Amino acid sequence: MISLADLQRRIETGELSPNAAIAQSHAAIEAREKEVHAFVRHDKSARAQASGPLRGIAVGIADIIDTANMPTEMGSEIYRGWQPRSDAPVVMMLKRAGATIIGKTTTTAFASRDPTATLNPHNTGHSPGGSSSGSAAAVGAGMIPLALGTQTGGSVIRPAAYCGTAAIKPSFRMLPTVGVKCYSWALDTVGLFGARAEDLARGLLAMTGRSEFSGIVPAKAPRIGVVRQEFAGAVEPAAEQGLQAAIKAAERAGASVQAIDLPEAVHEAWRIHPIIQDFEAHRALAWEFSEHHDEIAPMLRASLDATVGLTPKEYDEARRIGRRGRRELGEVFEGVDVLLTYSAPGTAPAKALASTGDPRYNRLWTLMGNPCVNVPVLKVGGLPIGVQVIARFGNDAHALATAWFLEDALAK
Amino acid sequence: MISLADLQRRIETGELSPNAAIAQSHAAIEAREKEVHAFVRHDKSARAQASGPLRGIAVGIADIIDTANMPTEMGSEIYRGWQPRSDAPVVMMLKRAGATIIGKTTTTAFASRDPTATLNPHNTGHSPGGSSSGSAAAVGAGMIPLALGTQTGGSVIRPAAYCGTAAIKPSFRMLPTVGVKCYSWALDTVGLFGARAEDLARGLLAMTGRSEFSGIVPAKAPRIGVVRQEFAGAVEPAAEQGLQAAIKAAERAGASVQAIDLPEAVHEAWRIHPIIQDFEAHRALAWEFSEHHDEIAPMLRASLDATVGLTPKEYDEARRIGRRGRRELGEVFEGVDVLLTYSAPGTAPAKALASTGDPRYNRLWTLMGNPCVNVPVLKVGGLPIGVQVIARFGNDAHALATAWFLEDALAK
Repeated sequence: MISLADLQRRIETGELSPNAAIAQSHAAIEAREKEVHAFVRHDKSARAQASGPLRGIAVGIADIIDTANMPTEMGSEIYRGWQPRSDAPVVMMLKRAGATIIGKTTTTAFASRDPTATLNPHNTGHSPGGSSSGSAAAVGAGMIPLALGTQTGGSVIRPAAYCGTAAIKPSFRMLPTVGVKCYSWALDTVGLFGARAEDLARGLLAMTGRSEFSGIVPAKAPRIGVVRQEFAGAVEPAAEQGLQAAIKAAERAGASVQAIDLPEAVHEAWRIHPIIQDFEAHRALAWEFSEHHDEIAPMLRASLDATVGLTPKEYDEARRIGRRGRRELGEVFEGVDVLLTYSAPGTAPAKALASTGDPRYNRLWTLMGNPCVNVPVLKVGGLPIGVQVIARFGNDAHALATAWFLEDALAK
Repeated sequence: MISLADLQRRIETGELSPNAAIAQSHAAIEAREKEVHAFVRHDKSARAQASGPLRGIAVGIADIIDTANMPTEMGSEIYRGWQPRSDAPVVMMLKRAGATIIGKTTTTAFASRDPTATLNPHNTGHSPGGSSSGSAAAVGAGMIPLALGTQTGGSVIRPAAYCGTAAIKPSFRMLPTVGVKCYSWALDTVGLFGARAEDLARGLLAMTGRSEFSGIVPAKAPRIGVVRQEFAGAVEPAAEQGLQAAIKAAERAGASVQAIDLPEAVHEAWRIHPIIQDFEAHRALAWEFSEHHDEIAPMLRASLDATVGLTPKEYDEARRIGRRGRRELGEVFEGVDVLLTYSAPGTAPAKALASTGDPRYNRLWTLMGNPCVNVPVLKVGGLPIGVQVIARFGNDAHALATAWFLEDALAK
């Protein structure tokens, strides 16, 4: 994969020119796009900017995020050929930093369950995950150094784990969702894909300009709390194998690891994730549901058809439970620096299954808002397996530092 | 002015038909548009829908709110002829309930301070206020029974007070802001204009389907707390005349009224509103600021230029102060049912002043998120003056009930 931090350092000392770096990505995309299909639109004439921390850095954008110079089709036939007037704030954050928007990456229709045609870089017979399938696949295949994705029902952490890339879903709202096609305003969050934790750090620093992302270095003797999210049921063998491998590597690196239970209130928040999601989606996608019902991707269409009756009453109740979860979850971070858990149920599903994978081990954290980071651990049958680092809300930097720590630990 | 509730009743019983109701607004609009200039575009072909509680109800929409059959120009030349593909969720809430979208009403550029050409129905030589100038004036001119507006730096309460109409800014996030051009995601809220509180109630019931808005009736002996927002400086005499008139009417009507001082924290929250507004506006309008800078209306453009230096640190600090303010404000409501305060600095400013009026007495509440309702009180020199009823967050229904009680109280 291409390292953003690496390119940065070389472009900074003058070893690599921005134009050469951008030409690099175009070639890397050309070399695998025909077999992976991660791009809805590759702008072959996209060029490097002459200044800024991200000059020479190519970035792929999940297609529910507005771009002014390229179409934003939402991964749906309903928005075929649709062209937004402006670039979404998140795209402008990259551009203002000198980045090059190299193209739009595939996304599941409206960021839901319906599979795209993108294939897993490690085995074209498997799913790259969702909802931001293209961004994960593109980074995993070494096409681009960075990519923006989104999440609602799940997290960028799952497709990242499937494709073996690093990724982070920042604290809720840190990255604006303006210009990001709404599925659920309570959940919708923007995330980043990269080669390693360090690349995510540099990427967020340039985008937000927040000092918390400046000077990040691997953590030391982290206090890790292992949670297996029992409420979501047992994971597949491959996933557990990856968790055990990560714990062992971390311990051998000086980290204190302990198994922890998640408070009952937190278990409840996980349960009502669907209520919040679907109730809000009915309002957010009202025009689509009313005017273009049969044009909505099958799986998403069905989920909506089945939740038309959700009441404002049970919705308010769900949010109430959600908040109680956030409070008590915070309490869990009074005795630990970061949590360590599964990134997915296991290895990426075969495409034949027509599934982007179950988001059950990702949904809670997206609802709570905590920053999560995927750390590739091992591979089973050639398919990547990862684990995710989760820190207290607003502690994004610490999440990245511990993830960086885990990476070095796994490298031994 | 036209009463939504009135229209509902008459149409329900059969006294009036939906087609006739709509025809009347088309006529009303045609009768004074050349005098008021409230509509960006009037869809003369709009007809009544067949079923629904709002069948026969013509509704005007502030032009930063997406509509799929009419342009959405954001009150800016940058978006001239811009045509969204979808209707915003709030527009869908209306359509689904059977309403008729009769047109788009003028809005200050990006819902900021730049004056539109719209004039005050009570006095063409005066401003109708902002940011939703057209919605307020159109309702004030008796063109339509309902209109949607937005608020960021102020509140629909101010233009409503300027034009002598009722209005409510529901609890933050009750009405989705998807498809509503973002100015500040922490403040952006949708509101309603109508003849009286009852009209707003029925309007919200139909839009949200929330039972709290069903069967609302005037409150009895409400516990009112009077706040004069001294942190906002001196108010104009006409404004105090109205507040006093309201207080006297309320007392005569059986309400218990006491003067109270808001906590320092609340004064602080009011102070940092601009910080949250402007820091976010730079992210929310990045594309416009970077690519079409000189095209941004003068006043907004100036407010942005002077704030390019706002840092994420002071922004975070500003939001800290905001939260404290909300926490301590809620405590105030343990003594009274609602708060009563000024809706504006005084009577509507002359158009010659090139100002939509100072939002200083509105901004605090929009940031806190509490539901606010405007209650017309009297007129000085022919210009309307109102007061606003504010309730605990989530207590929209009681704010309306209390506003209704006040209306009857003033009616003597």
